[PDB]
Amino acid sequence: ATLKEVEMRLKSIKNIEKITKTMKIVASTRLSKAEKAKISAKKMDEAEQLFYKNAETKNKELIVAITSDKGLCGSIHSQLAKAVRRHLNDQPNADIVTIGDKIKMQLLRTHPNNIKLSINGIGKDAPTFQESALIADKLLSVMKAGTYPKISIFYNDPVSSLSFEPSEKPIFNAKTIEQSPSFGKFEIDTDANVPRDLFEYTLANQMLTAMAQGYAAEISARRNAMDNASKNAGDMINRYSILYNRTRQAVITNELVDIITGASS
Amino acid sequence: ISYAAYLNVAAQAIRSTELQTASVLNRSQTDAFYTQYKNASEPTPITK
Amino acid sequence: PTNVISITDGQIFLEAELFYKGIRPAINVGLSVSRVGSAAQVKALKQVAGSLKLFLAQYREVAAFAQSDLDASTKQTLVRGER
Amino acid sequence: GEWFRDNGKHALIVYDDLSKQAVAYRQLSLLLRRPPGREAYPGDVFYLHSRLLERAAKLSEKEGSGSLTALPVIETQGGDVSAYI
Amino acid sequence: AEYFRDEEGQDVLLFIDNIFRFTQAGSEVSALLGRIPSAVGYQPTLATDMGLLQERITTTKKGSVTSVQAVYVPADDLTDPAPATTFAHLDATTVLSRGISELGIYPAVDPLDSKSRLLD
Repeated sequence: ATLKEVEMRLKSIKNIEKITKTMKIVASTRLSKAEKAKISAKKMDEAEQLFYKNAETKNKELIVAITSDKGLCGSIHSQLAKAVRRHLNDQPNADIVTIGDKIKMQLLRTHPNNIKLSINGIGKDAPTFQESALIADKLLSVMKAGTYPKISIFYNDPVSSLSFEPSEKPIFNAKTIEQSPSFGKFEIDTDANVPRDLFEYTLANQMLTAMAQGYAAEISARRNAMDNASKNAGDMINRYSILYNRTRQAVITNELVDIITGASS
Repeated sequence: ISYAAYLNVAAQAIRSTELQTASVLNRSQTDAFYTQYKNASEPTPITK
Repeated sequence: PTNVISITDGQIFLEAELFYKGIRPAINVGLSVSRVGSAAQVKALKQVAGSLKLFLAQYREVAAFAQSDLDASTKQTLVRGER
Repeated sequence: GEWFRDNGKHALIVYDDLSKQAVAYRQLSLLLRRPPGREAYPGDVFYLHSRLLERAAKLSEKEGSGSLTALPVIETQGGDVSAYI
Repeated sequence: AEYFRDEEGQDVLLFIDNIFRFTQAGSEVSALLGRIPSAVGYQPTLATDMGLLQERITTTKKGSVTSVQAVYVPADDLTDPAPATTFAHLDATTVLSRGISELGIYPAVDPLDSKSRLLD
């Protein structure tokens, strides 16, 4: 009727609220572990960066990007897609390697020449060295990473506890390491190819950090998003509650009139 | 075998003694599929 | 309510949400119309008040979708609207 | 329609809208002052629609295989599939 | 209108605003007249009465009269039997809805609830 169709729809809205509540709590739980990982990762990164800074290493072109497989984690997926698009204008010929289904789908739409290597299955777990290493190893073999005159990784830096801003950084090429402004009394090995080895080592060490920063931003976004969902759902509960209440009153009155009409005759 | 792959195998070996926590074991587990693409076209996805 | 609305010339709807949230008089400007002309209010208060009804139904629009990425155009309007 | 049916010439009758018959019967009944039924429609409104609709049916080969086919075309009252008519 | 349409034989126009008021007015007199009212309280002569008027307004072979009739939907529920019975007799309708009015678009014509035989 009005009453039953209203009533079932309100029940649906209620169930939606319950799910959005549940997810929001679970997301918070997941987030605490995520943050813990990211802290450790970031600490490690600073040590590697210490060399690059002090060395003042100063760098087609590769673009690498990070998002999870998982969707509905707010606008992480599409803000990063937008910043990939921005730097895809800049260099038309760059080969984009997409680590994550979500960035794969969005990027594939904007230019379908980009995708050369892509991953799938990374997003559902915390960053782990094992993952980074394997991706790195494949990055060298499959894409022949050393060829590019620029490597750049794009990720979502989890800027503040309620924000994420898409960010990029350049992984220095092996050529870059060689010719580095201060490659002063850095190095002593002329035998071991410290540039060609350090390149490989920082390919992964940098990538792991990027993945870690990303994972934290992703889970943080999902928490934020599911929180806003709960609020939006609440508003819908209240609005349909008023509709329900009115509809209920109306049915009682309308039915009552029919009985009256009969008695009156 | 990349430099970081070289280190990777060594790390995997190091998680072998048996007194080690679950999180260590979890860090050795992985699950991924490198899906190659070209042009559009997609050469088949295969586990790392 | 509707039967009365139909008879009267214009409505000056007051909104519970605004009333509660400390705007007194709580004159919602979304649902207040005056079907009776703007040749009601004196010319001074027509000139100065020019387009302010429109502007505050632009503040209404701006803050409707404010709850994503606010550009300076929206922000300027929002700042004006809020004041 | 029955002239077709009896004669053994297959035919089809569209009764559009059957809903307007119900409105019509409502007026008729209610100013005869027969007791008003549920939702004000006549008390034997079901009987009105039933007697009309049941008069189209495929006949046997005994009776020359006639067949009036019927299509009532009821208007929904705005979505309510549980309204009396 | 008929005098112009028929006898004077020129194209006419007719505006009736608000022809719900015709329906409504009948419902007011109805109770007093002595007829047990039909559902939602409207006159039990609702269908015929709407009919007699709204079929007098028609483009005869004598002349063509484009007519525009405005229906005040009571309570704003179009499913109510009195606005509902109006819908049948109109060649084009452009239902204007309170929701679209709230969104600010004036004219407030609902864009998904208009139809005309000419739309074809």
